[PDB]
Amino acid sequence: KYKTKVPSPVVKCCGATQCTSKPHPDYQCQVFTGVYPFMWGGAYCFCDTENTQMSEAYVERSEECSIDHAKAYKVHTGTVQAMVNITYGSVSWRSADV
Amino acid sequence: DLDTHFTQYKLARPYIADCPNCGHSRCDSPIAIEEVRGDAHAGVIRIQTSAMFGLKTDGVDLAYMSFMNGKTQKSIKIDNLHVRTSAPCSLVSHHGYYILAQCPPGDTVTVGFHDGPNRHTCTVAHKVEFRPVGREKYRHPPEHGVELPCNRYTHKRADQGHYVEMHQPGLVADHSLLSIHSAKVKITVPSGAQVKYYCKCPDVREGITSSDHTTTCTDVKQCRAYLIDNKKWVYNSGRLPRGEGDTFKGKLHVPFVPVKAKC
Amino acid sequence: GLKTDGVDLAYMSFMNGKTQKSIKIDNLHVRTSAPCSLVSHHGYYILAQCPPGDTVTVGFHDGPNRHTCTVAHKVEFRPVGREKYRHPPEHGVELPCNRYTHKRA
Amino acid sequence: GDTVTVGFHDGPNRHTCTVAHKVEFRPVGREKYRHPPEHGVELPCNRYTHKRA
Amino acid sequence: KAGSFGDLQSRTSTSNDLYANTNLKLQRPQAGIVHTPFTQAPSGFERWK
Ligand SMILES: *[C@@H]1O[C@H](CO)[C@@H](O[C@@H]2O[C@H](CO)[C@@H](O[C@@H]3O[C@H](CO)[C@@H](O)[C@H](O)[C@H]3NC(C)=O)[C@H](O)[C@H]2NC(C)=O)[C@H](O)[C@H]1NC(C)=O
Repeated sequence: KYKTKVPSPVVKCCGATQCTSKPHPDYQCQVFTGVYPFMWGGAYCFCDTENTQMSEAYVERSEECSIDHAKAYKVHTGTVQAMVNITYGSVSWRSADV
Repeated sequence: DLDTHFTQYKLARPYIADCPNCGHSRCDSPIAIEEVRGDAHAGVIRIQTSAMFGLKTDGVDLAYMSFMNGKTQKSIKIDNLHVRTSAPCSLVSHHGYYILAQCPPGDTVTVGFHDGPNRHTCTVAHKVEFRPVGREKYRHPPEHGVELPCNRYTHKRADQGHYVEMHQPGLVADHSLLSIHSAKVKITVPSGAQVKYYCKCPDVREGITSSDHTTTCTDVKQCRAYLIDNKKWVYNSGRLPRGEGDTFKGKLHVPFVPVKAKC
Repeated sequence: GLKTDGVDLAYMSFMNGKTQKSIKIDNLHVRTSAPCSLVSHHGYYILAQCPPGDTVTVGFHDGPNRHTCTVAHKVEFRPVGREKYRHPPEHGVELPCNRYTHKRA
Repeated sequence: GDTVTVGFHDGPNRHTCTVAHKVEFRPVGREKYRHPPEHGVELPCNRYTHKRA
Repeated sequence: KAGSFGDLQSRTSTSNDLYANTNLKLQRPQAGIVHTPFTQAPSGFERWK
């Protein structure tokens, strides 16, 4: 399963911030305007439409991806094995992998 | 050895972000919940608050409690933490920004401590379930039964299996700064921190200063009350404004790795 | 709400005896299946953000005693929309829900 | 509740205890409520006492 | 396909490169508040379990 480990968006206060297509996996990024971002003091950017917000998010392997993960395969035929015991004759023992 | 992850402790601060249904509605809680992970099996969720509890500001006792009040921390005791969901959860352990807690299933996740004067909680939506590993679809772990390879998070901190980027904070608003110089709007500074300032009118245009005044504008509501205070990095929350300058350093581990416990 | 006389919505007057007790609200608890979140009080009346619950279960703490009160009531929270959530998210579209105010005026 | 979860507070510590147990409350009657109301008919339920004697 | 099995497709665990068709679509944050609407299919590894 993914983790949308969002990089923290840019907020330019008066005017645009063009985004670029960074090479992160599934790097989704879209500029946005028309904000007034309440951050701990009410808003902080003094404009009202030129307030720009650039959101960016890419996909990343979960921490569970290392450990809890499905796993595909192209499977061919290979070669079968066995730990054949023979308690032979009077030998009475061999437990060998063949 | 609680003294092996000063990577985070010394260098990260208790971040504050915008909680979505903060009791009433969208506040800005320091314990703003991001990255809920009801993805394990053991009744457990790993959570990130934007608050960095653990040691204090300086050096002692994981079981203390540092969130942001004001521009400032408040590194004090953890006394009355409450994670909860459909029912009250059980804490497992905290380290850094991050807490592990044994929860039941719940449509949401609902977190909160008690500073002492105020409840001051934070709550969030997240689909939670706990299937145990096995062909039995319980709702809860029993006392007995077979052990078999579940997925689960650790109790511990001595952990490096992954690390998340934790570079600087961007600025933050603080209009407590923008006082009045008896006719002009008056900015101040925390400790000599870097206050990024101008108003809609034409006056000082950058702001890298001690306490300035404002020649031109008068109204507090048309000025740049900013705090470039990047002496301590943060978690790179989606509810963070970018520090526009640079990708500063601050690669920082995760404690609660998902491990192959046999539940 | 205010006291017996004139001050501070955030104080707490119930009846003890024949008499009031107009003191602080310190440890209100509305709750349901989970603990609710207070929204605002005015008069006899409180608004609180709750999850769904078969019942409703209310109570403050005077300080010497729990002194709560509980009741049956079928509760749900469908959000307005063709999505049948169990809880409001942080994001999504805004659209015309029905809801109570924060205010008193 | 799917479980049962018990605990006091000594004062220095939470010090709780929790357990699995399938719980339900059907009231006696052809109504399958989830909870007892304030009103309605009385009829012979099964229930535990308040008392010690 | 996003939502379907293998929305995330990494060669191995170490492999920094991958294929993430998750249909991740950001939306604008609401009413002048800092946050990041990420609208996304929960994984085809979430289902498939
Ligand atoms: C070889 O073929 C045999 C086919 O029966 C099997 O070998 C068996 O191994 C067991 C363990 O080594 C033996 O059990 C022990 O037997 C002795 C003598 O009777 C007892 O004192 C021991 O208590 C007993 N062990 C236990 C744990 O009970 C079997 O005796 C032995 N079989 C025979 C016929 O002697 C295996 O199928 C195969 N060996 C392999 C695959 O290693």
